[PDB]
Amino acid sequence: MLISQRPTLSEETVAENRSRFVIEPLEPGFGYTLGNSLRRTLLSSIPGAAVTSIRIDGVLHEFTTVPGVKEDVTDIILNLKGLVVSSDDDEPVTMYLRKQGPGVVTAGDIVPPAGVTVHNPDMHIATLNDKGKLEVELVVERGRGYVPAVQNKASGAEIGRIPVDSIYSPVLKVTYKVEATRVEQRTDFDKLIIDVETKNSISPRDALASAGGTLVELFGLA
Amino acid sequence: LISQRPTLSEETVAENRSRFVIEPLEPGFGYTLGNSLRRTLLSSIPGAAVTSIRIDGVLHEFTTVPGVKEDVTDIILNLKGLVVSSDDDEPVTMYLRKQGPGVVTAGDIVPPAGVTVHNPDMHIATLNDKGKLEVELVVERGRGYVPAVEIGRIPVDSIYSPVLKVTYKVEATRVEQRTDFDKLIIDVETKNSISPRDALASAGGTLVELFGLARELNADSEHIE
Amino acid sequence: AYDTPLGITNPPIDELLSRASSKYALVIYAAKRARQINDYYNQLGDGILEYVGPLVEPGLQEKPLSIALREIHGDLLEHTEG
Amino acid sequence: PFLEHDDANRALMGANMQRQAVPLVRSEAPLVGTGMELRAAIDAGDVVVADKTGVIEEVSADYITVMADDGTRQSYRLRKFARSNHGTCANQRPIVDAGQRVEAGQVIADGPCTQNGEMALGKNLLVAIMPWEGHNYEDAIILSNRLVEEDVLTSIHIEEHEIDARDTKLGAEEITRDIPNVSDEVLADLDERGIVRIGAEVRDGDILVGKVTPKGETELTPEERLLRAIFGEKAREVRDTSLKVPHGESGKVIGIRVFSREDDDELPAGVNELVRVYVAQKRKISDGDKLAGRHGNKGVIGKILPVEDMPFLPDGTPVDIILNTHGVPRRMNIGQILETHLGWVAKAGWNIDVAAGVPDWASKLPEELYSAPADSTVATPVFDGAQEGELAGLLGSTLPNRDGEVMVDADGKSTLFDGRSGEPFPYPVTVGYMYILKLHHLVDDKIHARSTGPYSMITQQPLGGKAQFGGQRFGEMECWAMQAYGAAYTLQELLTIKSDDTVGRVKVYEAIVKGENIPEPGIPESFKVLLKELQSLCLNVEVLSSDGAAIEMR
Amino acid sequence: QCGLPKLMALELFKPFVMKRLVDLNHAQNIKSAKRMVERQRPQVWDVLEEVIAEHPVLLNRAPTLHRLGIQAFEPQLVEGKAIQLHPLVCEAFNADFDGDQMAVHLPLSAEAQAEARILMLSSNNILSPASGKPLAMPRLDMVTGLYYLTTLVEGATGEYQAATKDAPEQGVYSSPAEAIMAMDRGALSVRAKIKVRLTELRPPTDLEAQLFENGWKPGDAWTAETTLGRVMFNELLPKSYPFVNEQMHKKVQARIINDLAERFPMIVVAQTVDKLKDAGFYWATRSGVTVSMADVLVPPQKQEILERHEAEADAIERKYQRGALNHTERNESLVKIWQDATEEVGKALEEFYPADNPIITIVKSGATSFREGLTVLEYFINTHGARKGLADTALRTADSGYLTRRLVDVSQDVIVREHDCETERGINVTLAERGRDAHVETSAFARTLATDAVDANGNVIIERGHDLGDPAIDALLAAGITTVKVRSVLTCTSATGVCAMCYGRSMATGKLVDIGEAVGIVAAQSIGEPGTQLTGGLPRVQELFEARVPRNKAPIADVAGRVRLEESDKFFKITIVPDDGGEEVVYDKLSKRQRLRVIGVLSDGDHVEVGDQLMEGAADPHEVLRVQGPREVQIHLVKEVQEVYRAQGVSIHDKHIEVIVRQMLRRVTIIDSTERAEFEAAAGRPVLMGITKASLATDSWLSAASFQETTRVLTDAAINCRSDKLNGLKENVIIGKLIPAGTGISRYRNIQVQPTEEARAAA
Ligand SMILES: [Zn+2]
Repeated sequence: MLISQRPTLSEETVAENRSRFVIEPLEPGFGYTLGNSLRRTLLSSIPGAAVTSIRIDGVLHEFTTVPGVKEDVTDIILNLKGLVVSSDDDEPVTMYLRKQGPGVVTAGDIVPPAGVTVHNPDMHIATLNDKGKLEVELVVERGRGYVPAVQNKASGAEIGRIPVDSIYSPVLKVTYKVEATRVEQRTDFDKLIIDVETKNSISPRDALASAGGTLVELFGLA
Repeated sequence: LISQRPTLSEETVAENRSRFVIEPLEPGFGYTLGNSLRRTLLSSIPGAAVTSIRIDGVLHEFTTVPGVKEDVTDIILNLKGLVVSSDDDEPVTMYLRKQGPGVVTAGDIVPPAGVTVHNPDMHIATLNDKGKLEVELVVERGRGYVPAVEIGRIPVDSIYSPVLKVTYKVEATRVEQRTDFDKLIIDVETKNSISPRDALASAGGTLVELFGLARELNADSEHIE
Repeated sequence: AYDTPLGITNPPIDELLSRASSKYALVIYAAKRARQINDYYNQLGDGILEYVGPLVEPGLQEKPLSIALREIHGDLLEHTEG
Repeated sequence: PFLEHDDANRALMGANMQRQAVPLVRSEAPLVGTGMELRAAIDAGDVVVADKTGVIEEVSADYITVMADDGTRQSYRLRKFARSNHGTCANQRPIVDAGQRVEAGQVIADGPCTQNGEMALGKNLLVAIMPWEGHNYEDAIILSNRLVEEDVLTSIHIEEHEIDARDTKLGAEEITRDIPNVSDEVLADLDERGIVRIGAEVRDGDILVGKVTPKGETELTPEERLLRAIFGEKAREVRDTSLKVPHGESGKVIGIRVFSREDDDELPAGVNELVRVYVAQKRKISDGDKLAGRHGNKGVIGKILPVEDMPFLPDGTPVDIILNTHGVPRRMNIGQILETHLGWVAKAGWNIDVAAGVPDWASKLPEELYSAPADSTVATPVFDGAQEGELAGLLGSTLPNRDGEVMVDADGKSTLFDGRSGEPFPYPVTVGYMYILKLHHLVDDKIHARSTGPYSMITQQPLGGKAQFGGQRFGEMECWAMQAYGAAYTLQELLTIKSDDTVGRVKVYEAIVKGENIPEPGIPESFKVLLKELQSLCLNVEVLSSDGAAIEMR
Repeated sequence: QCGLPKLMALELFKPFVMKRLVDLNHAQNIKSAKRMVERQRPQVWDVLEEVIAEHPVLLNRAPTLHRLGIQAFEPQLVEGKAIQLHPLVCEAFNADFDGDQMAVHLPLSAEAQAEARILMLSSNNILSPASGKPLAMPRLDMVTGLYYLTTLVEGATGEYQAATKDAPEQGVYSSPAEAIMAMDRGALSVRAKIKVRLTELRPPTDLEAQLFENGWKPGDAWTAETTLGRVMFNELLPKSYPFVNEQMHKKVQARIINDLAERFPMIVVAQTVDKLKDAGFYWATRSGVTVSMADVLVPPQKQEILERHEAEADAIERKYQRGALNHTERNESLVKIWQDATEEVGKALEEFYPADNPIITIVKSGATSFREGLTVLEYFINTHGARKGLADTALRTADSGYLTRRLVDVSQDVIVREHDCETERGINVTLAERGRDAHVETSAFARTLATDAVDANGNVIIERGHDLGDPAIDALLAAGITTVKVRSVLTCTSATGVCAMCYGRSMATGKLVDIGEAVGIVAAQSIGEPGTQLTGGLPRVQELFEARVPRNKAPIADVAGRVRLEESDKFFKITIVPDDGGEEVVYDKLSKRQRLRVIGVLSDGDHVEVGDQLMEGAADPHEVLRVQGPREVQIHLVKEVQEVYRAQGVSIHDKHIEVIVRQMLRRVTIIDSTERAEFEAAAGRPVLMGITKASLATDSWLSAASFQETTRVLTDAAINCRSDKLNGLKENVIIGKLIPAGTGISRYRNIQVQPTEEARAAA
């Protein structure tokens, strides 16, 4: 009773950052196991696209303020954590941000070097007034997952740089659901649907493709 | 991206029982692919088994079979253990009919061309005095385990997959700087139709092929080494 | 059976207690032998003494106390209580 | 919240633990609270209040100025990363903008544990009340790695170190950069005076301030003098006395305060220079730390799973913390369950969907809570708060997420998917949002280890050095347990070579490094002191041998 | 095993790793190795797991009550700064996970490591050295997990159905693996009533005998009807253990763990408890146990019905006032209403809560009303009493530690010195009374018989000097023998300490006590530890062990005969008419507030024996001494002492108390020219004295000086010019000598280790 019809993976679209994926059909009790097997891979090993360390010329460490700025340095660091960047990179490339006078500093004000791009220029970083001047460069690296601060005592960064927690995870939220139809009514089979969402750094298809390549390369038979 | 070279080791527990270990996996890939492996081995390996059988003399009789010590229920449980590889794909009807007091041990069943029994020493039943027993049994290939669904026709639970029992566990090894690296332990007991090693290759091959559907969306993404 | 012991739990205390009187005698039993083995790996025993063992095939980096336990498990040595 | 439901024991416990919380970097206000938050915060004095109605003229991280209609001009300097009495960072945040028109008594800047004027001693987390594979056992807790990645439970902690240069018996202390025996790398992060430069990262043992004091007649060892001439390093005149970071500590240097004598200043007689270094630490919520709610419930962090393998709702929304069912029957701890459900209500809003009147349970309710948007804050004063009937009603009304699916039923439960197996949990699990706190008990402060270290003067027992390395006490009761096992050697080892044996502990360390057998223990110094105390009392005691008559230690 | 933070294990083994990374050409000299560890260069970690391997460490949590409060573990380097403790040892350490801290000690010498691996190993210490019951037994989640795993649910999904007219039995499965495959699909429920065949499991003892008798199935097949859970459960137990087929409660698991602890080495028990932990936890999660409003809330009928019965108590008072009081009619009636409502609410709540309600499930398995809310005044009253429990709990811990110290102070020198003293002396045990006793487990279990157990029919069952295991108790109960004479430390004639046989089975090992065991201290701890659960409590206990005259004295029969009960308003008078018949014994002074002793009650004309107690209360131990003699005093003190703890549900084996009591009657008063041994080589009478006075009378003066009031002991010792032979273990502790117990005994520390000439040839 080997009802044989290879599984089929067809794309979909719900928004621009996220799009559904449906795979049908395959053996019962396979949906949940295969769905979470990709989810655990998406939420982890999708490469980024993240900022390592930054340097504010006016400050020497993280626990001080900038004349005229409204947010303290430690609070600007927490605002910069919301940066969703993407870079071909392959090496530490530094970005730059210079703002002056009254206004609001956002991610758009950040000048990305050749090969990198900021995917959320509308994000708020800091609010400057008349006496507010903010010059800050940001080192962007490429990795995956979450890496804690790259303390400049393990590396050779000197007193200027201030390491920052990096988060290389283009994927935002992921779920799935199964709808095995006619469980033994005539012939039994299940079909799963995945809801993948990204941070705009990459598309759901590319992420799922990156996860697929990760699992495919992983299942080794020898 | 490049990993840390996880390896695949196998320790043979018995002739048809072996445990495998993968070391080391990145936190926490142990559980990710783990449950998917047990699910693939159990319900994704092709194999032939018995679907339904009919025994002469029992059409409305439910409990007993005259001239045989084993009751109806106990007789079925024996046949369920019958391991036979049939490449015919479609339902083939084998016949087993022995007379006189004796022990019917599968080797008595004449398999049609295309099906091969692998446990000829299997005890199917014991024969009473001057008693004959003609048994007809349907055998069609399948996958996994399909439960049971004409007068005197008895559908039986079908154990399609060669894999009989599979379980997995995870631990932590590889100290270095981070001591939370995953080690995947998987325990598989196989019937003599195929070895535990081959079962893993089939399960692994079907998984990679199945996950090739997400890869084809773009083979340029980074994934891992 | 008792499956298999991991590290410290091997060998079992029950199979070791048959080799000596009480759990306490077992302690001194293996303790002094461990002192003997470690002397052997060094220069032993200074003047007028020569270290013996390991009697059993030592593990990769097995600890001398762990060796004296396996030796007692195999009856490879006898002791006399005072 | 829901004080009328918890037992006095847990309520007392809850109150005590509320004042044990630590200020978080973000400081989120409680989603389900009472009424005192606003009043308690502004009255504490740790929040900036506007004395006179008017408008803001300037808003900067340093200060805030208000141009009152009266014409007066008031300004407020903000505490920025000010160390509290127990190392807790107190940082004030401005909550107003330039053109804002503020009334008298209003809140201008948030304190350490305040948000928008009301106390914020903790964070609102997604909770699931199911036992999870033994990792949340008894009172243990499991957290999502999100709490580390998103710095939700991260709190800054500042430490103060101090050193002094005074006149001594044979010389005057001098705090200078040059250290006797050191490499140029260890002094690489020191300034020209010898104090650690601002913004420098300091590991355990690194030098903060280089102080040097006069040493008497050298009378050095010949084996050392020979190497002196060989390598041409002149045996310096005085000894080394540098201030290093305590063992197990680390962080960045915030500020340095230097009080000199040439600069007149005012120091105790003999003191020439006085400098203090302030070191700060950004503490991620780590496994082992102690969390607790407002109802007395407390427990350590037993594990922190990656967000991937975590019971998650159908949305894919992982839960933040998994709490086992601590409350055994009769023990109850009912108040906790109530705020958990209300937490989900306040997070998702509600709408009674009034049709042909309002349900009988809402009759006692005042209009205002009928409709509420998502993420709304609620206040249920202690004795006069929400009631059981009104709760279940709010449970019925729950605005779906994106796509309109529902995540929680009228029972406050949801079918969670095990993030590891991928399969759902067979039964619906209670989920919600509970306001938990981070308590002062921290792993970094409570972990101690010691191989060798300083020893007291009077009693030669291992003394907890002011840097660290304090030894553990093997009390009288532990000795009883050791005697119970019959482990005579382990007991003797603890009370001798591991403590009072002057020549024993050194020969043991020596024997360990060489790999030799551990020598036989000697006489514990405590006993020798005992005999001396007796003799001083005119008690002639003699340690008689079996055939050696009298003996003395010496 | 135990989880050890890498940083903690590093600094702890710093000298060790220093040598290893110098042996390996990583660092060239010691100084180079020190900085390599201090700066935590990543090259040391690999070296650390080697030095740590098979190197045991000791874990301890204050306060230390019993010896199990310190155990050895295998150190595993774990990420983080916390210590990972095994969930089964929590019971022993009494370790909450609400911020509790534990200490780590690194045994160094070869002897120390040997003592940790052998004596103090975690897996070797499973049974409580006080009651013999298991402590590593699963608890809390593990119980509910296994309770849910093995529970049988009628009408389950894959429930078995008998073969109908046109279909066979549908609940049968080929093997347990099939049921697993059926479970994965929506076919089989873990808690169904299916019947399956088993090949590698053991059938019940009674059922198999029918199916076999030729021999228990090693690979033989057999079918029984169970639940897949119960099948998966028995797979955890040893392959040699017969099937159980029951929904597992704490007691069942307690009953099972005990049973299998007697018949298997602890390694088998250690692994079996570990497997139960995994299953219990695993199924505890799938158990669906969660709390919510609908789980707690309120039975609305309760609040309504409570106001109903409250009206009956108010109007009854109205009827009481007029003239319908009828004296005691009210008190009884009000009680009937209050208990009728109290009993009616239990049903209104128990029947209203589902059988599988999460709160009820936790209660049934054995792992373990503000719902409406209280107004302002209601909460104030509740605080008045709640604060008394916290303050009263502060006094429970102080005195229990002050009692445990005196207990240890008097019994520490008691150790086993020889295998057998060969004395016929023994003490009788009541052993059952049904015609099984309630307290046979504390006084009869783990004893040795001084005389054979003879049945009236002439068949001898259980020979003298037997271990008296629970199977022996049943075998004894089979023949219906009421009493049994048993060896005891009260009767041991050992010149020094006690002997193994008289003491009996070690509660921890389950076998005969080892010669070196220091039982006195174990006894003190076994008694002091439960002192925290005393409410007829801690003061009563100290009254007994200190030998003080009872708070409210009670008289004992000075002779045998009849009794004349006389009633006088001033006092009760009890006259005893002896059966001699000689001079009558008068007990004139008696307070009516002391009541009478119970048999009915002691009435006029009843018979009284030589040691009977006449009135309720506590008999003067010094009184019963001169009447019944020393041996009967010790039986009395153990009787009263055990009755206190038993009142609190504390299981202490009598031998522990006996060890303490033995030390009270060890001396005699010299009326004309102290210990007993001096008299054998001038009349003296047996003396009873408290533990504090007895301890101060020890032969060691610096031992007694350390106990209480050092001045008097020092002054009296200096004048007498006493000399301490360093005989006890406290002395050796102070001076740093090897205590004369355990590995300190001469016979154990003088062992010679020489390899057999045959082994040296193999090389
Ligand atoms: Zn005896």
